[PDB]
Amino acid sequence: NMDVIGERIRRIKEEHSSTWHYDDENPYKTWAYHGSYEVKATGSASSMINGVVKLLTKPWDVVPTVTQMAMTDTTPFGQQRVFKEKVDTRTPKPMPGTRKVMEITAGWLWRTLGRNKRPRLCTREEFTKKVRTNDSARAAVEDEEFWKLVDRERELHKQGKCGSCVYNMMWLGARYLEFEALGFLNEDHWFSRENSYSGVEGEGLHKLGYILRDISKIPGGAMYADDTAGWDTRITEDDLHNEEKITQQMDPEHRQLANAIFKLTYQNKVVKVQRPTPKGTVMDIISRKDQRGSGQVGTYGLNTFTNMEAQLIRQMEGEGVLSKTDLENPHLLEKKITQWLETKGVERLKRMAISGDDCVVKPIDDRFANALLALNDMGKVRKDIPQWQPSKGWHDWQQVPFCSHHFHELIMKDGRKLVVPCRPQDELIGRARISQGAGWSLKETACLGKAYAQMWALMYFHRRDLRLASNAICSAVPVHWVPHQWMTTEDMLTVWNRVWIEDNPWMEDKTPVTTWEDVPYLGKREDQWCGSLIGLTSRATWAQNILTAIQQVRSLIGNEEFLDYMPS
Ligand SMILES: CC(=O)Oc1ccc2oc(=O)sc2c1
Ligand SMILES: [Zn+2]
Ligand SMILES: [Zn+2]
Repeated sequence: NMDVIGERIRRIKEEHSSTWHYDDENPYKTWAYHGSYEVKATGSASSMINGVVKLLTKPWDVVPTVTQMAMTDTTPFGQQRVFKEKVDTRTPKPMPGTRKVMEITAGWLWRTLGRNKRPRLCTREEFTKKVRTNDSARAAVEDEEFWKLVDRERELHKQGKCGSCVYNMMWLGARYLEFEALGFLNEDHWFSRENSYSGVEGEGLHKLGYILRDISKIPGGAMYADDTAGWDTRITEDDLHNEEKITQQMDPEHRQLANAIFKLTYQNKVVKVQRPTPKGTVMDIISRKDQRGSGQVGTYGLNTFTNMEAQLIRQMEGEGVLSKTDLENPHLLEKKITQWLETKGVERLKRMAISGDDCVVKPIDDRFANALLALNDMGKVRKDIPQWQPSKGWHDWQQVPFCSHHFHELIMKDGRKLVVPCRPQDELIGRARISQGAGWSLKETACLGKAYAQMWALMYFHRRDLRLASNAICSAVPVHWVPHQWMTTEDMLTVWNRVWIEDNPWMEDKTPVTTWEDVPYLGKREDQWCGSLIGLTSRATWAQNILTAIQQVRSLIGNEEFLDYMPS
C-alpha cells in the first residue's frame, strides 16, 4: 500500500502544505482517502451552442434529445455525482476456478497476439509528433526540456519507485512514461483485425458495418451485443495481473519500465478529485488497487484484450467446456481449456468484433445466451438486466448495436451495395449543435460546424435531413475556412468516392460516382424509423426557405468567398 504510493502522497501534501487537512466529511467508501487541500471550481454545468449549425437546423430547436445534450456537469458538483454511481464500489473476487481459466486464456491470448509482432519502447519523438498533430499538458511542454523531468521520474521507475504519476477525474510526464512502456499496443496495431482477429483498431466507422456483415456469414447462433455496467470499474486485480503478462515478451530494459507502469500506476493508483464543501471546492487525494483509470494510454487496448478474454470464456461456457464445478475448483485441470484454445480459439475470436468494452459475438449456437456463470463471476455484469436473465440476441446484423451505431445495407442506383453506419438522427444533430471552449470566434465556430457537415456528407449522406443540413452548412461557411477523413478542402464527392469506392475493400467494382444524385438514401421508411423529420410540415418549411437562413449566416460572417452547394 503505502510503500508504493507514499512518496506521491508526500509530494502532493508538501506542495499544498497550506490548506492541507483530513476532512471526515469525505464520502469515500471503497477508495482509501488520504487528505484534501483547497482549489476552486473548474468546469461548467453546460457548454455553448454552435450558432451556425443551430441557425441551420431550426426544426430541431423543438426536440428534447437535442436540448438535453446541453453539456453534462463537469463541475465539482457534477464530478462527485459520477463518483457515487459506480466508481465507489467493490467488485467481488472471482472464484478460484474462474481465476485459473482467466490466467490460462490470458497466456494463450498474449502469445497469439505476439506471434508476429514484438513489443518495443515508444519514443519522445513519437510522443512529440503525436502531440503536434493532435504542470499542465499543452503543445508548449514538448519544446521545453521538460524531458529532464520525464528523465528523472523514469530513473525512479527503474528503481521500482514512483514520484509524481497521478491522474485526476507533471501530468503529461506520467502519460509520456505510460506511452513509452505500453504505447506499442496502439502504435504497432496489436488490436487490428489482422493481428487480433476480434479487434477493429484502425478500421474506421465506414468499415465496421462490413465487418459485422462478414461475421453474420459465419455459421452459428444469434449475434449478441451485451453492454457491461461500468466496465472500467469492473476491472479486477486478477484482470490487471493477466494484462501484465505482456511483459514476458519484452526485452529487459522494456520489461523494467512496463513492470513499473503496471505495478505502480495500474495496480496502485493515486487520484485527484474535486469536491464541493460548505467552505468551497476541495481536491481530494484517493487511492485503490483495482479498476482502470480512464485517462490512460493503453486503456483501449487493455480493455479490448480483457473483453476478448472474457467473451472467449463465455463462449467456452456456452459450449460446455466450463461448468459451475470447474469455476469453483481451486485445482482445476488446464487440459480441456488449453485444448479448446489451441484447436478452436482463433476460430472463436473471428466470431467477434470487440472495441474496448463494446462487443459483438456470434457463438456457434445460442447456449451462449444463458452462459452467465463465468461472465458474472468475472465481474462483467450486464447492464440493466437481471443478473441471471438470458441475453437477447439479433438474427439480423443490421439490428446489432456497435460503437453507438447500427448499420444498413444500401442498394445504389447502379446496383452496387454499400454498408453505412447510422444512429438516431437526434443524436447526430444534438452533437453538432455543441461547441466547446468559451473564447471561440464565429470563425472557429463556423469551422467546427463545417467539420460536422463534412462528416455527415461522408458517413451519413444516406439520411435526407443530414445531407440537406450538411449542404446548407457548407454553403453558409466560407469555402476557404478549413476545420478523420473529413477535415480537408477536397471536393466531398471526391472524398466520398475515395472512401466508399476506391479504397473500399468490399467494393469490387471501382467505377467512380459522378454526381451526388447517384449517392443513395436510406429507404424513406427506414429514414423515418431512425429519426428523420421528412413528412412533417415544419421540415418542409425549413427545406423550402433554407437559402434565407444561409444568407443570414453569410450576412453576419462578412464579405468572404462562399459557394452554393445547392440545398434544395
Ligand atoms: C460535389 C460537391 O460540391 O460536394 C461538396 C459538399 C460539401 C462540401 O464542403 C466543402 O468544404 S467542399 C464540398 C463539396
Ligand atoms: Zn511515476
Ligand atoms: Zn438507421
